[PDB]
Amino acid sequence: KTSRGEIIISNDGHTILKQMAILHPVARMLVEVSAAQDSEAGDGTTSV
Amino acid sequence: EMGRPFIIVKDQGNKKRQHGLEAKKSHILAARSVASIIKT
Amino acid sequence: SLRLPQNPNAGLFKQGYNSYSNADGQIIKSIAAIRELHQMCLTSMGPCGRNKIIVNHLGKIIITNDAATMLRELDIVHPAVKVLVMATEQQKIDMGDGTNLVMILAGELLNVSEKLISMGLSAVEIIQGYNMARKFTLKELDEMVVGEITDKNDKNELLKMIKPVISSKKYGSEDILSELVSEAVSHVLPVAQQAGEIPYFNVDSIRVVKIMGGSLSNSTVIKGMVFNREPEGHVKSLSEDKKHKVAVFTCPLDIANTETKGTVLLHNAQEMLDFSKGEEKQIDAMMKEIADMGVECIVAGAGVGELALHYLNRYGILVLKVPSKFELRRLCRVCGATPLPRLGAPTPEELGLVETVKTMEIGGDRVTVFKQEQGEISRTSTIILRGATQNNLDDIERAIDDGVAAVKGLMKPSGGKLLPGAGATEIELISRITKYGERTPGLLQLAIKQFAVAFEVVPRTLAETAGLDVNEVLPNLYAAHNVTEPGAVKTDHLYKGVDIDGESDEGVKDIREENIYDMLATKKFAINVATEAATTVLSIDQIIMAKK
Amino acid sequence: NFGSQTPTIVVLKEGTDASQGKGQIISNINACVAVQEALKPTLGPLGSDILIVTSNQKTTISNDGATILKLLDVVHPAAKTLVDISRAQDAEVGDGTTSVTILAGELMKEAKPFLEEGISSHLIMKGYRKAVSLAVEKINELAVDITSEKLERCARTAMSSKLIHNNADFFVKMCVDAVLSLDRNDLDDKLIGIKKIPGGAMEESLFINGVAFKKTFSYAGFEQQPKKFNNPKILSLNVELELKAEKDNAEVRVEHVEDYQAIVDAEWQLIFEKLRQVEETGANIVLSKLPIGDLATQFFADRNIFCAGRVSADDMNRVIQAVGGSIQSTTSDIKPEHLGTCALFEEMQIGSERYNLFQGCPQAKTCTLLLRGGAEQVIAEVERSLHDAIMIVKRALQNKLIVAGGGATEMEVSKCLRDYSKTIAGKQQMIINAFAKALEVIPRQLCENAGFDAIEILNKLRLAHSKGEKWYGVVFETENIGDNFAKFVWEPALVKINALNSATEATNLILSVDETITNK
Amino acid sequence: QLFNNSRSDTLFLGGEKISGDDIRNQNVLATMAVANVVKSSLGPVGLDKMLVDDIGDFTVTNDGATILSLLDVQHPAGKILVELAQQQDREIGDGTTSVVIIASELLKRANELVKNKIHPTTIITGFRVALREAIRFINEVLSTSVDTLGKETLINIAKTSMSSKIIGADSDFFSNMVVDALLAVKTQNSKGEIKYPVKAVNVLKAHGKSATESLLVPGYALNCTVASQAMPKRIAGGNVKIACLDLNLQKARMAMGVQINIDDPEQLEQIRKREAGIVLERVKKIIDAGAQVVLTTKGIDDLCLKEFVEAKIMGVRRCKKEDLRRIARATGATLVSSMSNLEGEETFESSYLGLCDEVVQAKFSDDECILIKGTSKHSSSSIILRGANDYSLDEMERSLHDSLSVVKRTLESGNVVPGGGCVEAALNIYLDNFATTVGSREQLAIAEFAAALLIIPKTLAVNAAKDSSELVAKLRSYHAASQMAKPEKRRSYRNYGLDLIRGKIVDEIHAGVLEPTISKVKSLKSALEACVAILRIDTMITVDPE
Ligand SMILES: Nc1ncnc2c1ncn2[C@@H]1O[C@H](COP(=O)(O)OP(=O)(O)O)[C@@H](O)[C@H]1O
Ligand SMILES: Nc1ncnc2c1ncn2[C@@H]1O[C@H](COP(=O)(O)OP(=O)(O)O)[C@@H](O)[C@H]1O
Ligand SMILES: Nc1ncnc2c1ncn2[C@@H]1O[C@H](COP(=O)(O)OP(=O)(O)O)[C@@H](O)[C@H]1O
Ligand SMILES: [Mg+2]
Ligand SMILES: [Mg+2]
Ligand SMILES: [Mg+2]
Repeated sequence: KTSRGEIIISNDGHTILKQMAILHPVARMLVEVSAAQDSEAGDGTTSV
Repeated sequence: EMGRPFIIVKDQGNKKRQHGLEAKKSHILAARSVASIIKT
Repeated sequence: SLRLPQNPNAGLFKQGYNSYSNADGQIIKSIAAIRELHQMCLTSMGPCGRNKIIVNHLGKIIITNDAATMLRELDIVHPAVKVLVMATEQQKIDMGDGTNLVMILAGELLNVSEKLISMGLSAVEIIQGYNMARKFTLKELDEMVVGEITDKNDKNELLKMIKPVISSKKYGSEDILSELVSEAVSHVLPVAQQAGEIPYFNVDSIRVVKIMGGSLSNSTVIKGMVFNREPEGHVKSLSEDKKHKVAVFTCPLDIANTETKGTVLLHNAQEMLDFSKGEEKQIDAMMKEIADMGVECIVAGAGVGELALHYLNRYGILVLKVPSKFELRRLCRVCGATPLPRLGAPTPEELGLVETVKTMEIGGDRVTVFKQEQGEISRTSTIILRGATQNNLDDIERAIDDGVAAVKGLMKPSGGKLLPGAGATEIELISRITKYGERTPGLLQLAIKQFAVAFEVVPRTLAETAGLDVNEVLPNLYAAHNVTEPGAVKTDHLYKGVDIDGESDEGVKDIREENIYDMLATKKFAINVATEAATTVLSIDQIIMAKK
Repeated sequence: NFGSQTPTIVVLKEGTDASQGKGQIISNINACVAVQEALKPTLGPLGSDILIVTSNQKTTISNDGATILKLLDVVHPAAKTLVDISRAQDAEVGDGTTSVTILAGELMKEAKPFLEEGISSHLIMKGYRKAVSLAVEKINELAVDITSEKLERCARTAMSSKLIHNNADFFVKMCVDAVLSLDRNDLDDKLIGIKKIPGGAMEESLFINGVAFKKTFSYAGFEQQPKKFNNPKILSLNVELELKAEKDNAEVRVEHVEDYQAIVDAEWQLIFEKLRQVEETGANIVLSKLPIGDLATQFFADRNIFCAGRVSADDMNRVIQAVGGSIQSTTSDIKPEHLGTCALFEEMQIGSERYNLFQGCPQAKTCTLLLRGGAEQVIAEVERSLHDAIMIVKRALQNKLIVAGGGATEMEVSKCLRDYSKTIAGKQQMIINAFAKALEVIPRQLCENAGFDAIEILNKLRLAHSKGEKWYGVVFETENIGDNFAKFVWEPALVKINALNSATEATNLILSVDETITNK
Repeated sequence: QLFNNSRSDTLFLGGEKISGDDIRNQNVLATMAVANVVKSSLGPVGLDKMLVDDIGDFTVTNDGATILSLLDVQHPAGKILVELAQQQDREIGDGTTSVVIIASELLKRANELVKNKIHPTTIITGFRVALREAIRFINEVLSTSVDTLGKETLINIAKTSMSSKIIGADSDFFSNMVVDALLAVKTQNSKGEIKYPVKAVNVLKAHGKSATESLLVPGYALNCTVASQAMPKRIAGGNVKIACLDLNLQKARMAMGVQINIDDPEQLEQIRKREAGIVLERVKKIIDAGAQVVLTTKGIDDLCLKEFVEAKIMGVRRCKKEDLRRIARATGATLVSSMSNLEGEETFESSYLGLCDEVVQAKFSDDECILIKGTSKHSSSSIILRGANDYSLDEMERSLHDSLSVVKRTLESGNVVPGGGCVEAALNIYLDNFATTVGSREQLAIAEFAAALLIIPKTLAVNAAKDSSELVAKLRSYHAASQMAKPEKRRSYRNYGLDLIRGKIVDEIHAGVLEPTISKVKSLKSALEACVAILRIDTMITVDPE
């Protein structure tokens, strides 16, 4: 559940990481690795 | 809940719980916080 | 226009005081206020009745199915509902039986009175209607009575008495609960057949001590009594026969103290040397005196000193604490001893007789037992009641009080005078009271008619709580009484009643073979006090309250 | 009429709960299922424990229904039925508390769908109360009349689901000797009183034929006394051995000054006369509930006489039964015959605390072991585990009944109930079969904590009861199912009877309730 | 349930974190909490409810479509059942109360399978093989639509949709009304495919006599008031022409660009006249066409009303867009957005006008309605509902609107099946024998799926305040023999259900209750797709608003 009330289901790990509002800065680097994993190949976000 | 105040133990809202894997990580990291004091 | 004058001349009384007249449908509201808690009682009437969690101010909880017990804890605002509380409280104190009948009948008399007041009947005629119905109701209860006990002590007759009483409160299994009471009633009664003496029975004789653990099947009937005490000096199984003696003292077993400034005074060293051993000697003397009489257990009334205890356990005299008045008086009735506050020699005639005093583990704590034998019987026996939940111990204990209260009903009147139960006694009065309305003329006939309609709640309640449809079970039962007494004698249509479990249609297979009956003395005062509950509520046309 | 408002009269107080419904009772069941969920994973040896900290910051670690439920102030009225049966099961038997609570819960869940259908309440209670009568009789047939082979095996199973189960090879050897000291028909629980010792390791414990009590006070002449007596003699006292008021009062008039010296010397004369009577009988060990002054302990310290005080009455009663003496609250009536004796005496350092050891008596009624451990919960868990195991081997001596553990009792009883229900009507049928599969919750969760799949287990139990007549149950070692008689796992039947009776009484109590009133 | 979990222990999230079987239990209680209000509204024995908006306004509603839409729930797991109730109202239009109860029990009964260490992927697979096996069994047990010499079907279909309503007792009178209404408003499209537009009939909120004396209009009824009071109210005679206009007829300015700037003040009055004259030239040619009745979407100024009052023309302002398409479709006219043609000239042709037999304005309890009857080209229909107040008629409006959707489906698809929980009880006997064939772990999933389907006939008996197990046991006995029927009709013990008014098991074909099979198909898939959405969730991440 997002801040604006928009509810969304997501099993892919990349889209899960965007909606998670993580306060720690180093933990937010996993958001962009899944974007690079999503942009290059488009599969295995979770694995990475 | 069904609208009624569903309370079991006294001071329901004050105390918390913790289970699963997150309960274990609180235990091991708490030992590492004390171990860093003793290791040096 | 923006605001009313807000009831002028209202400063005659305080702002918190309020008046409530008969107009504005307020008598209908008082009937509706009764209807709030009356519907709670319907789900609690009969063997399939459901208990109630009535938590209270303290937190102390009681789970129950009795009308008089549950209403004690609830703080009530409406005064007309408090009439039912004190009416049921009167029922519990005097007879100890039929409190739900008082609540459910007097509430329904106010229910059918809702129709009568709405029709236009004056309140004065309503009281005259039920009073004339009451005189005919109490008259016919003596006429349709069948059966009698005629014997104070019998194994099979007590099953007809106790079993229909405790069947309402914590039914469970029938035999294991009924045998505990019928065995204990025979112990305490002074039988004394062929002597012409007056019988006597006390409600406080039979008392139940609650012990956690175990199961209901492991409950036993103790001849004597029990406390959760610990012997001070030593414990003894007392395997020695040739029965011991008992001496009861209400004062503390100790050196004498006066009352006004008991202080030592020693002028010289000669008194200092003898003051310490003087005591030993004196106490020892009194104690030896007590013992040459062959006593081996003394029940103390207050705190016992250590020096007196040293000489008691020397000769193996058991010590028991009873720090209260009633706990000390109940024990004398078992052995039949006469206490004396003096520290001298007990009289031999006053010494009690107890064979054995055992100490065993029942509930994990130390308890002392005083089981007698078949020879030299005693009274004021107890019942060891074992159970898992403390709340269930409370309601089963009050069921024994209701059963013991039912045994009181045999002593005062001439006999038992049992009636048919299971709604048969209520449904029979409907036809008799309905015929009585046809014989009397006047505008009071509708009051007599609605008085009969109010008695339908007992079969309607037992049919609703039994999981059956009341629209089919009730008129099927009317067919047994719509075939009224033909020319043949010994008609057996009076024993027809409702049934909780079993055959369809429901006319029970008699209440006979079933061995369930009701007491006449319960029905007399119940209909009397229930009519008084409806009389005082209907006779008043204005109510005044304060602060709310 | 006296006011323009005319307030409507409420029946109950403001804040007094109103409760009518087909539900209402469902909340009480869900409240019990909530408490039942906390005690759910604590079943069996492969379970877990529960850590609770109350408002006073008192740490506790326990797996017992009782302790856990208690360390919890339950305010819900229907949920305290589980608290009562746990204390009732803990007070009498002392084992399988949890089991009783999980049974209750499942009976309640089955009761829930049935109540979601009109099936009423007296009908559900009649099924369990009629079925539990056959379960008690069936357990009597499952149990054996064993008399051959002359305790050891019953203690290993009672120690399960907690700390000392893995150390059962050492604790069961000495725990069986604890109850053998107790004779028949007495079974005093206070003689098995064991104390706390913060510090040490549990492996270094040992068996003691007597008592070991803390002095709790440092006297002026304590070190002067010898710590080792070859032939000690114990004498229990109750008189207060110090210079003070004699009998609850203090008032002494003296006129002449010459007698003022004599009355003081008389007090010094009688106090040594009180001590000399203790010295003349040869009592080497002196014990008293009341305090002992510095004057007395130094008089005893010169001529090699040990003394101690500041002990409770429960400790004093354990001293008499260990040495076999008696209590004497007067020094003049002391005789040689009432003095207790033992083999030897030695005061040893135990966790920075001194304890007076007695051991080697020919006939000792007492077993008291020192519980040493790291944390205060370790010594507490070793106490509760032994207190639960000692009750089992205690009542095993009262009667010799043995049934198969590992959830084997529930399956054999459930099969006959399915046969008994296959013979009866409709309403009752569904109810008895619902009671049957609800009774199988004990082997259900016992294998879920082990990590095994429940379907393969539960399908193997039902179809294999023909050759597994009665001793058929689960085995955790080989990861298979076989006969429990060869594995030497035993358990008494009294836990099973009281569990079903308490569980049947618990579920039937609130099943006869459809209301909830809460004043204030 | 017991206590709140730790808030982001070494995780560093701004919101809340929860995991394990606790949230799975909260979803079960969440689906059961919203399903309890739907329980008592199921079946003819169910009772209605009322929702208060904290402003005095209230509305009585039985169906769970708009009840759950009004109940603003914040838990997102409950929103799927809220949207499921709205989804089922769009496609099928009936059974919104059943999918919420079926979807909640499938999650409730599957909650026991979660703690058995059965994965949800295996559970839904066992549910899905049970689904397609159930759809084929539903496709086998369906019956034809003839059943006799006469129709004898559409009157019985209305009783199922009309049950559990305030006017369920009057369903015998309204059964003839709904079948006569939808057979009048049929159309033709896709070269032979017949369609039945729902909501095309006009449901008027009238007050008066009773729901029993509700007169069926043989034609469309327009709900609008007359412009002027001096106009003729009743227009008799055959071949009444209907004109449907939408252009702006009141005086309006020239377009945005045009700014009249004048230098010679002599023509300042003339430009004012032609702006007033150019709007009357349009009204002049309509009078030349001879249109007795004219309808306009926009307003009508007083400059135009004088010509209609003089020439005895019925001008009505404040019409809506969706209504005039049905007027032109029924009366045979065509929608005129503007008056023009391919040529440069501007004129009006008589072919644009419709035809009807009679037009009468009627007033009943402050509700003026223009009754247009006798359309020559194509028939139309409207239903004038009558009751206590507007809020009671909203239940009747939803009752009629759901009835049109059910009668729509039985004509589009002739296959039907009996009510009373017949197919719900028949699938249990079919799936129990199939559950043993598959062998491995899916037996419990298929078995518990079948046990959840029995909740529909059980709820009929619970709400009836009668003994439920006896009716379920008797319904179980007859359906148990249906699979073992031993064919050689004498294939009896099928097509039976509960009769709640008498409490017996009788034949639903003779009782006169049916339901289309397509409603059972879409309800089962939409209920299972909602069950798949809730079971697959493991951990929640609620982010607080910034
Ligand atoms: N097993 C039974 N079968 C038929 N009737 C019963 C049965 N048990 C009790 N009853 C009837 O239900 C009534 C309940 O009386 P009640 O007012 O509950 O007694 P109490 O004063 O002990 O509460 C009794 O008068 C009796 O006739
Ligand atoms: N060695 C064992 N092998 C198999 N099962 C056991 C063993 N020991 C105990 N159990 C099982 O564990 C269950 C619970 O016993 P226990 O752990 O002693 O008490 P609690 O009920 O408090 O957990 C019993 O039902 C018993 O069948
Ligand atoms: N007269 C009846 N007899 C038996 N069952 C009925 C009857 N009417 C309706 N039902 C049952 O009620 C269920 C749902 O009814 P429905 O008309 O959808 O209620 P709602 O209009 O509230 O949605 C159907 O599955 C049907 O089996
Ligand atoms: Mg009674
Ligand atoms: Mg245990
Ligand atoms: Mg419908």
